[PDB]
Amino acid sequence: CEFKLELAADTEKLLMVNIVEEICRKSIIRQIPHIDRCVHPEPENGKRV
Amino acid sequence: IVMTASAAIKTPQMTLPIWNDVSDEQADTFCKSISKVLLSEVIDKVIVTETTGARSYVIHMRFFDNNEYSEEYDVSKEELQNVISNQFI
Amino acid sequence: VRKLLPESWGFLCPVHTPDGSPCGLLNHFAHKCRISTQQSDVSRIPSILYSLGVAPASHTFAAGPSLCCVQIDGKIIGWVSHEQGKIIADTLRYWKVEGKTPGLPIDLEIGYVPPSTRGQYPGLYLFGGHSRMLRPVRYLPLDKEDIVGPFEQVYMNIAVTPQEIQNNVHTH
Amino acid sequence: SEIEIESVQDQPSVAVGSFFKGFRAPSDTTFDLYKKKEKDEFVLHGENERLEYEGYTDSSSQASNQYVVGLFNKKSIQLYKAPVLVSKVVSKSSKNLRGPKIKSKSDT
Amino acid sequence: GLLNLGVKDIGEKVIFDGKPLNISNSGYLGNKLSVSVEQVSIAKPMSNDVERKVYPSESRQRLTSYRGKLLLKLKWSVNNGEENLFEVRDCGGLPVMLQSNRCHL
Amino acid sequence: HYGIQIRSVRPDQTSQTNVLHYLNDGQVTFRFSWRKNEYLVPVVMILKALCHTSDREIFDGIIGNDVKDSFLTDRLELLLRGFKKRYPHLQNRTQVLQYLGDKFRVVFQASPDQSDLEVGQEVLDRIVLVHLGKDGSQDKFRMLLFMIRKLYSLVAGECSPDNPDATQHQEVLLGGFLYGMILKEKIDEYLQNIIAQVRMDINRGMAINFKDKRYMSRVLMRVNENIGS
Amino acid sequence: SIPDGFKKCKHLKNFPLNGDNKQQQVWLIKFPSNVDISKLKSLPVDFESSTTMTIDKHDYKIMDDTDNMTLLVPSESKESLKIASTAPLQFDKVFSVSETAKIPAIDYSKVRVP
Amino acid sequence: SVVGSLIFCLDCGDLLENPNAVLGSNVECSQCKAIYPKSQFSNLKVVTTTADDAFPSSLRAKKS
Ligand SMILES: [Zn+2]
Repeated sequence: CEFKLELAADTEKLLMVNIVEEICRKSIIRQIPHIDRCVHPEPENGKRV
Repeated sequence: IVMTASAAIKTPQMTLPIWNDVSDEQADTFCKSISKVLLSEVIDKVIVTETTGARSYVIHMRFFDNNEYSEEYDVSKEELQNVISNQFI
Repeated sequence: VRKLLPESWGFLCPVHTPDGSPCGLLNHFAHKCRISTQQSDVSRIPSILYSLGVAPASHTFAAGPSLCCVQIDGKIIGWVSHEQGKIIADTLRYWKVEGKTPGLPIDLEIGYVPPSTRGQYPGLYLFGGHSRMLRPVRYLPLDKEDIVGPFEQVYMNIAVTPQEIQNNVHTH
Repeated sequence: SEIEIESVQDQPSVAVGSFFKGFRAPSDTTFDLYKKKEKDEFVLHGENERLEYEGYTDSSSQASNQYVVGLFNKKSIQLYKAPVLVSKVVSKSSKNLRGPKIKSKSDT
Repeated sequence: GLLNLGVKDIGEKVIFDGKPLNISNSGYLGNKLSVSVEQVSIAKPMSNDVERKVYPSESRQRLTSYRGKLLLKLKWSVNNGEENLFEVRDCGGLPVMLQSNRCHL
Repeated sequence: HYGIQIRSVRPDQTSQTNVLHYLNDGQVTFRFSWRKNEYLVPVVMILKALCHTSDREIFDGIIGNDVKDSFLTDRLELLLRGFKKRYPHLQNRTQVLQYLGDKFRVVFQASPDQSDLEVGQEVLDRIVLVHLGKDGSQDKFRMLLFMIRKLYSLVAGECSPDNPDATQHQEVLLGGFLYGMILKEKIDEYLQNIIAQVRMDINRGMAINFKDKRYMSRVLMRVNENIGS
Repeated sequence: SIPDGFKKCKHLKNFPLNGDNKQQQVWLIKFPSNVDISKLKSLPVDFESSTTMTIDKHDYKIMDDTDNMTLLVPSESKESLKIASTAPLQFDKVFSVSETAKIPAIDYSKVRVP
Repeated sequence: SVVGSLIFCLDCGDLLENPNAVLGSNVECSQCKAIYPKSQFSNLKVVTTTADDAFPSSLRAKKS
């Protein structure tokens, strides 16, 4: 990917490697409600779950 | 469960019984539509700068090859196009 | 902290500890571990150390894990690479149990640290003052009594009886 | 190969400047040296209108760890004894001391 | 030793007064004086009614303490130390453990 | 969560504590300890306080022959900009100390005749890295320079946490040395109680001068001498 | 101008320097004082760590170090120095001379007792 | 002199502040009238890198 910002002269050097990093791990490619990961377990006692 | 007034919990959990006919090989593919994929799952490196024009800032991301996030987490440009001018920006 | 830790090889009891509430808190010392009570009162620990191949203090300006900073106990005048680190790791161990040292005392704490694992910070560390903790051991070149503390027990190892000794994987 | 020490001497008459990486040497005022004689140490001063050269030698190990400098094409080196020197250049920043305290009232 | 060398580095402490001298008529408020401690040493224990030698087991025969006794030197200064009104004062006691330096064993 | 520390020790074995703390902004601050009172401070104002280093030698201590690392320059020039924000007229160690005379006059209980240059060096050399010794002008940069390259290298990941809970990092309080610590402390409370008897007379009044030597003997024994008690 | 350096410099000498841009350039090295600047007048021209010299202590170790300092030239007497520059003045290859105080060698014979 | 994204000097031996937070074309040392920059400031080119270290996945466990 590529995108270039611009910014005024007053505001100083910032955490340019951390201005991205903490955004990525909160940014989401598809939201799905209150749910995280699905596990396929072992079958047991006449039932696949 | 007994005392702590159980609420939003450390390990949320529920059991989903699947049908008699749905396969081993189709169920897990739709388990990857369920799995909450983050946005950071597709990046090799994030090289960022602080240049000057009047201060200039170009972010030059690097991703993976296509056939992994398309493979491992069953998602592609169908929302990676519209996460990158819509959510991350 | 209440569990025994395997960095405690030979300083306190693996076996003496009460049963119940002071479990893992109070547990006495080992057999022949000792405590230093006064410094290596020489001030020639560094006076031969620049001679032996270390650059001076304020003439080069290098720092970081790329170099191994020679910490005298308190003072520093030394940083080296590892290629002079493993030399001065145990060149001392040749001088320390050798009687041609009018400045290097028998009681002195030299622990090496290499830059492996990106773990501990790279240096060449010297100690020995008040409250320094001891244990004696047999250094195998020129087999002689020699003391170490627990800071040696990271990056220089001990054999437990001379049958498990084997090629260049023990030194004591 | 091998090469030989040609010339040893008695007095070393050189020093270094251990300022920092990249002091590009304006040479707008060439300054002097103030000797010693302990053994084999030196010290220096040097004037500008707003700037003074302040440099002495490390008493911890100066003559006890003595550099020399060599010179070759001939291709045979000669020794030349080299006292190293630490330096921290100063400038005009005096006169703060007139009124350090709260001397106006100062009954607090 | 240590605590001899402990209170060695002390400088020039002060305490001041309200008695004047004669711009800086109220600047130099009075006697610039000092106080310092140069020497302190427990030596040994004793007991009397000259001095005699006490036994350490004797001191817990008596259901008491192993009372040492402690001295303390005071070095005086005033006006960059022009008259050093010196004094030496004890501080009571200080107990010592058995087989020490400054016991009888 | 970051921090590297020193339990620096006086040569009479009564210590203090000099931690760092990693301000997530991009500065970095100290911490002291006192009576029951923590005294944090920014770092450059008692970095550039020892001897005359206002040049590249501030920067050149951080690694000189490896400038090429890019965690360095974007992170050291936000702490150095975290100080030029405060007072830009501050350039030599005469002037850099002078801030201590606003705060450190009555917190280490100084004299009112002392200017700040006598006390600011004094309030420095009581509290931070004493084991490098008094007159540590060259020898308090080069510790603290190296002491801060660790903390940047402890957030950038090329280091690892230590284990204070083990014999890796254990010492002994000998018990007799501790008993020899209190007789540095309670000696300097007996000395801090004859200077709490003179001014309780002279500000009560009718306290004649010491020059007649019995003014000492009327003040040196009215205080209770109970170090042993 | 505070201290007591007891002297002010007048006695000066010359540096051999051609200024030809094969090329006489400077050569500084590092070594201690307890050395052979009085008793061994020769030392090799070697590569990275490629010697062990012979005195009564019987070890000197030329090292290299490339991966500085302004250089001063007291040409005539009253100047007491200058700063050397062709147009700072760089340099090729510095030495740091240690002493290989070795270890007693491989022995697993007596120390490995059955 | 210049390191990283910032300019030092020769007379004063040290830096100056953000050249655009104060007057461009008009800068000197912060404490002495030693105006070494002649308004030819720098080419401000810094390039940093997040090293992909706290980006957990199931597809960075394969590269390890
Ligand atoms: Zn300037």
